[PDB]
Amino acid sequence: GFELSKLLQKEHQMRKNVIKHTSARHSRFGGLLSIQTPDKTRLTVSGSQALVDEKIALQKLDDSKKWNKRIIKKHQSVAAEG
Amino acid sequence: LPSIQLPVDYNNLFNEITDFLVTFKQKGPKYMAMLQKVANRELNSVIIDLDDILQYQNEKFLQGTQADDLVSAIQQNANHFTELFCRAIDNNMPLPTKEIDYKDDVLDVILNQRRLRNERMLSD
Amino acid sequence: RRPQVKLTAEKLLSDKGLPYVLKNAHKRIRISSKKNSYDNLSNIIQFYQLWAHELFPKAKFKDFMKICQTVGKTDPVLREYRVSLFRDEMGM
DNA sequence: AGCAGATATCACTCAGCACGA
DNA sequence: TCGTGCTGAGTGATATCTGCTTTGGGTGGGTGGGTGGGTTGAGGCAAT
Repeated sequence: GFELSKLLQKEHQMRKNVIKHTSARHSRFGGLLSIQTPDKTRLTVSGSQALVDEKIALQKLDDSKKWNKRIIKKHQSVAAEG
Repeated sequence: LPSIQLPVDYNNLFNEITDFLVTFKQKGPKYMAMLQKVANRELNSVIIDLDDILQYQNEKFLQGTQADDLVSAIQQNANHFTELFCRAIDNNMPLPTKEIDYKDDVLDVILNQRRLRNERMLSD
Repeated sequence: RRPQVKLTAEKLLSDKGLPYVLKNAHKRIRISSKKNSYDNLSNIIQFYQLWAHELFPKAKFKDFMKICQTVGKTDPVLREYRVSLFRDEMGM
């Protein structure tokens, strides 16, 4: 029981840290942000957290990107060597 | 898409429409005053009176500079003439006489920033 | 049959690139003793991420880093550039 | 016309070797 | 143990072609259902 309570508290802290990334209003509220680069060009982001925070805005900008660089992993089946 | 030779020249009709809008009188021109009112956000609807077009055609014929029958062309095919009249009005919209809050409108800001971005791209 | 976009040495050496970093990177970046370490790290990453985004939008940040690594290892012109930089600074 | 499944032809990564340093 | 190609076939990936089916209405049916819509008019039946 003591370990279960400690783990529940750990999960509670993790959820609390996660909460800052969630919007109080529903998804379809529809807030649009415009962020100004050092040069006079504006980028568009969506979400309340984007308007209220900047680090969240850049994280979303990053996250929204589609292109992924290939990662090749050298996997050896243990059953192959017996 | 085989072609046909119809007896209508839209360029001459557009010139007719522009001349009617600019010069027609019935003070200054009635439609010029209407466009001035529209520019100042005082009017949101412009109505073209076919009677005015007929009177203008009669006056032009009397003066000897006979012009195309615009009333019949409008009546026979009105969908195209709506766009033609809109283009003619746009090409001769007077500058506003009453200052307005341009920055309030979203479209004004968006188009201004598009112009800025285009200028930056061209400078590149 | 479509040419892919790559972070070529050409790109890196353009006006928007390494010369851009040298021209204006000390002004924007600032490591503060009165600020938290995480804040300073985030500020540095912020500057370099915006520069990267400007330069090469296709990739993410980390991906960008990796690409940079490979380019720098491979390209001989980039190497020259770097050496040039270093030399010119050592002469001051 | 639009959409979902599929074929096939397009590159890119780690792989490794010869020279010389 | 760095740099610069030359080789290389493997492991992708993304730019690129091959076949439904649909609206709704009986010019797909009642071995797809009637709680996915249509549907007002006539007809037969039981409780009244």
